[PDB]
Amino acid sequence: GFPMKQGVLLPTRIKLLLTKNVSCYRPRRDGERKRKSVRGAIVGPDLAVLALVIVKKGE
Amino acid sequence: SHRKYEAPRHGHLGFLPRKRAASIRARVKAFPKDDRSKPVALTSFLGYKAGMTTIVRDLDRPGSKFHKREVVEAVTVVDTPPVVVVGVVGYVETPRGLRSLTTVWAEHLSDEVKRRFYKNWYKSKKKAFTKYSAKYAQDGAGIERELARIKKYASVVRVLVHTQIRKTPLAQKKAHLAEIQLNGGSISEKVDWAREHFEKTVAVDSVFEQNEMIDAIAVTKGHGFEGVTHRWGTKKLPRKTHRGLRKVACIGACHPAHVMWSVARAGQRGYHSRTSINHKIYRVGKGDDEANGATSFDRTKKTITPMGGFVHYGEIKNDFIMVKGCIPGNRKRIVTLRKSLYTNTSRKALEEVSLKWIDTASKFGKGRFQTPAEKHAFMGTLKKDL
Amino acid sequence: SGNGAQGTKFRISLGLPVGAIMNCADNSGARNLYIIAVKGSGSRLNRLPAASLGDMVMATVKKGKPELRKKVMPAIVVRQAKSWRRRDGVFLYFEDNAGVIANPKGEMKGSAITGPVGKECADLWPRVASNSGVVV
Amino acid sequence: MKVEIDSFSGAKIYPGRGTLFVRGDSKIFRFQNSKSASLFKQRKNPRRIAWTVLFRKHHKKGITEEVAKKRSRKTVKA
RNA sequence: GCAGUCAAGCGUUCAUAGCGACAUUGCUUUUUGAUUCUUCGAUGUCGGCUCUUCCUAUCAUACCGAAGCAGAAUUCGGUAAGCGUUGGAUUGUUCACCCACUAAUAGGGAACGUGAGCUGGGUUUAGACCGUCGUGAGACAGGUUAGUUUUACCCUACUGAUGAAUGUUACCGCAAUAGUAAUUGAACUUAGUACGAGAGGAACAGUUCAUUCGGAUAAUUGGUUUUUGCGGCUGUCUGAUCAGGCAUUGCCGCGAAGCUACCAUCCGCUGGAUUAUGGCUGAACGCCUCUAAGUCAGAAUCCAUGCUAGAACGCGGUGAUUUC
RNA sequence: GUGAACAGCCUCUAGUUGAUAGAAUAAUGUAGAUAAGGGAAGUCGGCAAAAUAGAUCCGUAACUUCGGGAUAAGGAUUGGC
Ligand SMILES: [Mg+2]
Ligand SMILES: [Mg+2]
Ligand SMILES: [Mg+2]
Ligand SMILES: [Mg+2]
Ligand SMILES: [Mg+2]
Ligand SMILES: [Mg+2]
Ligand SMILES: [Mg+2]
Ligand SMILES: [Mg+2]
Ligand SMILES: [Mg+2]
Ligand SMILES: [Mg+2]
Ligand SMILES: [Mg+2]
Ligand SMILES: [Mg+2]
Ligand SMILES: [Mg+2]
Ligand SMILES: [Mg+2]
Ligand SMILES: [Mg+2]
Ligand SMILES: [Mg+2]
Ligand SMILES: [Mg+2]
Ligand SMILES: [Mg+2]
Ligand SMILES: [Mg+2]
Ligand SMILES: [Mg+2]
Ligand SMILES: [Mg+2]
Ligand SMILES: [Mg+2]
Ligand SMILES: [Mg+2]
Ligand SMILES: [Mg+2]
Ligand SMILES: [Mg+2]
Ligand SMILES: [Mg+2]
Ligand SMILES: [Mg+2]
Ligand SMILES: [Mg+2]
Ligand SMILES: [Mg+2]
Ligand SMILES: [Mg+2]
Ligand SMILES: [Mg+2]
Ligand SMILES: [Mg+2]
Ligand SMILES: [Mg+2]
Ligand SMILES: [Mg+2]
Ligand SMILES: [Mg+2]
Ligand SMILES: [Mg+2]
Ligand SMILES: [Mg+2]
Ligand SMILES: [Mg+2]
Ligand SMILES: [Mg+2]
Ligand SMILES: [Mg+2]
Ligand SMILES: [Mg+2]
Ligand SMILES: [Mg+2]
Ligand SMILES: [Mg+2]
Ligand SMILES: [Mg+2]
Ligand SMILES: [Mg+2]
Ligand SMILES: [Mg+2]
Ligand SMILES: [Mg+2]
Ligand SMILES: [Mg+2]
Ligand SMILES: [Mg+2]
Ligand SMILES: [Mg+2]
Ligand SMILES: [Mg+2]
Ligand SMILES: [Mg+2]
Ligand SMILES: [Mg+2]
Ligand SMILES: [Mg+2]
Ligand SMILES: [Mg+2]
Ligand SMILES: [Mg+2]
Ligand SMILES: [Mg+2]
Ligand SMILES: [Mg+2]
Ligand SMILES: [Mg+2]
Ligand SMILES: [Mg+2]
Ligand SMILES: [Mg+2]
Repeated sequence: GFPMKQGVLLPTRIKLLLTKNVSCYRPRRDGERKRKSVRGAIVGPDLAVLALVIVKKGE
Repeated sequence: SHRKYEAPRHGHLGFLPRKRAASIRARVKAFPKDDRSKPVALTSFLGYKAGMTTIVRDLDRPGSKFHKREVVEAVTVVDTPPVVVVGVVGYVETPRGLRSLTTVWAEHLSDEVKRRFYKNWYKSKKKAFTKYSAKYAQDGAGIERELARIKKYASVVRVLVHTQIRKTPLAQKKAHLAEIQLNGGSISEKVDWAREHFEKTVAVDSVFEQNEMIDAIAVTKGHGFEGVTHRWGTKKLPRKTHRGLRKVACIGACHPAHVMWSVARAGQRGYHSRTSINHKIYRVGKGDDEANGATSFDRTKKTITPMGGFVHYGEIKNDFIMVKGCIPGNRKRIVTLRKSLYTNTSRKALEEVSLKWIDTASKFGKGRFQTPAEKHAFMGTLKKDL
Repeated sequence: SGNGAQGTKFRISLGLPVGAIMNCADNSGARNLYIIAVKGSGSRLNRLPAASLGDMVMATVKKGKPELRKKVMPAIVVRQAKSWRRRDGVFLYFEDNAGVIANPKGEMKGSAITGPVGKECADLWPRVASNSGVVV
Repeated sequence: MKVEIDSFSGAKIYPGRGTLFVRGDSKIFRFQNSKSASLFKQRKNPRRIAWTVLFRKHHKKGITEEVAKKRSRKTVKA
């Protein structure tokens, strides 16, 4: 279930230190941070779900 | 006295003597059983070991910690361009053993096989098989009865085929001739299949199929004269010992007062024949097929031939066998592959394997790139180039 | 191996001959494990009984809790360093050679296991599965 | 059948190839070969080694057209 | 040292399930003794290392029969030597005795197997210390320490290697005879089933691995480096530069190709006839009986199947067969 | 010249280039070497081999006939410009 995070590269998972205003973390306290796991921004078959957005309508 | 600590002997007396073999072409000492009821076809094939490579495939061993998982296995690859039938032989039961009763050869004969019947080709007048080529002139007549003789008697029948060596990147020229048992119905039906194929051609896909258990037969690589230690797996004598340590200390006991047959000695290591059983075919590839190397999963267009070629061999342009694992004899050697002599219910055999990926990366180093495609795609462009 | 390990160990290159000494990976007081034999291993004059991942060996303690000293107990090899290979095609090696003292029933004596652990081993002993963190 | 890359050099590692190393901190390291692996054990640093991807990105070598303009924008309104 | 016979006893009862007195008859030649036939114009004894073969009075493994065999376990026996019989602490030791694994860690022969095969630790020359003895030189089957292990080119045996003569020469073949090889264990499942009051507690089929052994092979991984192949380094010498020389391969990292490793991967076949033993039919002996005639089933055995040679005085088929 | 140095290694002067050859590169050797993981399990016994090594600086035990032990041990640093 871990989410992707734009621009982390790496087809693997890693454990980043996150903050306010940043993907995959909503804080719990004024100036709190948590170090959490994240899946990369490079698609693999490890992925349960891709999330995609249309920009040109085909035929 | 008796030993002190019993421990098992070295070597295997079943492989004696350990002499150089009497020909590079190990001998099909035996042939599959015959059930004359299936269609008639060949029971072996002639080849040239090109080398080995690696394969990735899933596994189907319902039980094992690697069931339905990927594994990577080594595979050799023998160069196997369609053999050509040029003669036929019928044998007979005789209270002394089997006995060749006649051969019957085709009319025209490739200089490839004619080559074989010689030692100083270029000089000779190449008269081989010209008075024989006659006997067709007259209607047939003689050739007729000969075939006809075979049918009346002949308890078994073998084909005289020969490798089309010219299609093999070898430098050899002199092609390889050999007998091959025929295991299809009725001796009479057999010789017909024989006759009908003279001058003409037989291909591997008509002898062998994917996932089928085959046996290899070839003469082992050679290593010349050998110390007792390596030739027999003998313990090194300890360091302190005068006059050498790659020996045997007690070459024999007093009585019986002779060095015996059962005790190891220094001799010729290698260049033995071996019959090697139970190898499975992982691919029966066609030469009129670009992307042999490809797979249902891989898809990229590539022949099996690794970058910069097979080390020490050539480039594999024809049809081939690919066998799970390793094969007696070395690269560029004439190899026989043979239908097995019993049907195996091995589960480990019958497993219907399916390749996922075939290593195309050069074996002249630590290769990274399968295709020059893949290469140019990764490094970018260089000081030559566009 | 053997008794109390459910599962089956595919062969991996031995790398721990008798007399080798390996880091103790748990917290029993034991600091090192010195190997004196290897259950299962067999006979061939002058071969040394060697052990690999998830093997069980009789061992002693050279450095550690004076109560764990001067006697012999079973133990379980969990880290290698002698590059073995799995069926998946890869050759891999740990940084040390490491074990965790255990009872015959394959049970730990330790609270947990410091450091990473071979999966070949995890699958073998359920209680090493427990106390392990990072596996392979 | 994942293909991997080299923690040192950074070149693709087809299956079976190279060597894997499991460090103390439980960090992993794949090498395509003995070559990298040695340097790695030598404590050499990738960006000082000329033929390495890590090195190459840091020094901007022949990236040319990856910093070249693409075209992917549309019109919506609804 | 090993094995019998008689059967008083032991064995709750009960002679012989397992044992067995008093007597008695034997085998063995890894004990020791007795002898002194052979070796004194001589050539080391101990032990180990290594390597082969053989024996069976069989520890384990295959198939059996018996039990004071409910299961599990274990004992007694039969066919059996096909196969295996390990790793260490102290000791020069054999022996001994512990630690530990193991399926089991059986016992013996081969000039008390094996020194131009090794080692030389003990013993057993010369040096030396101590104890005991002796006036003394010296002595000790007492403790100590130090102390040169020579020759193969010959014959034969063994391993491998050529090879004249049976017209020449070439290709393809058969198979006499010889050798022959595989092994042992665990886990899952059977199944907490059979049996048992309970505690406990199996096995045949099936599957997944594993040990010891063997024969290959180098895709991969590792080792190796005179590829002196590429880069680096010291010292000096070529005026400097460029590029190189020397340092018994000067040194260092990488290093292809080969060679190579349970340090790497691959492969190791299935039929028949038997043994013991349990049986069928069945007389002898109107009954009974596996046996006398005849017959069934059966083992890590045996003969094949397979595999390795291929008789250079065993051989078949086939091609071409010379003119100055 | 390097360097503590009549050491090793290279060179000037002078002196040599003498020691049967040629082709190969099997086993077994002699002499020179490296080897994964383990680390005396080898062996009568660490036999052999390997590890150490210069210099500057920090640091230095028992015991002692106070002279020692002692480079004890244990450590850092070292080119070039
Ligand atoms: Mg014995
Ligand atoms: Mg005829
Ligand atoms: Mg060529
Ligand atoms: Mg081998
Ligand atoms: Mg030996
Ligand atoms: Mg000596
Ligand atoms: Mg290569
Ligand atoms: Mg030994
Ligand atoms: Mg202490
Ligand atoms: Mg965990
Ligand atoms: Mg390498
Ligand atoms: Mg640029
Ligand atoms: Mg009774
Ligand atoms: Mg009584
Ligand atoms: Mg006498
Ligand atoms: Mg009773
Ligand atoms: Mg009972
Ligand atoms: Mg019996
Ligand atoms: Mg020993
Ligand atoms: Mg000892
Ligand atoms: Mg004695
Ligand atoms: Mg005792
Ligand atoms: Mg005797
Ligand atoms: Mg003797
Ligand atoms: Mg002798
Ligand atoms: Mg001697
Ligand atoms: Mg002596
Ligand atoms: Mg003396
Ligand atoms: Mg004393
Ligand atoms: Mg002495
Ligand atoms: Mg001396
Ligand atoms: Mg000699
Ligand atoms: Mg001879
Ligand atoms: Mg002749
Ligand atoms: Mg259960
Ligand atoms: Mg009861
Ligand atoms: Mg290599
Ligand atoms: Mg250089
Ligand atoms: Mg310089
Ligand atoms: Mg000079
Ligand atoms: Mg000199
Ligand atoms: Mg080779
Ligand atoms: Mg293996
Ligand atoms: Mg083997
Ligand atoms: Mg067969
Ligand atoms: Mg076979
Ligand atoms: Mg038969
Ligand atoms: Mg009978
Ligand atoms: Mg009868
Ligand atoms: Mg009778
Ligand atoms: Mg004869
Ligand atoms: Mg002959
Ligand atoms: Mg004959
Ligand atoms: Mg003839
Ligand atoms: Mg001379
Ligand atoms: Mg030559
Ligand atoms: Mg010892
Ligand atoms: Mg020494
Ligand atoms: Mg070193
Ligand atoms: Mg120091
Ligand atoms: Mg400085």
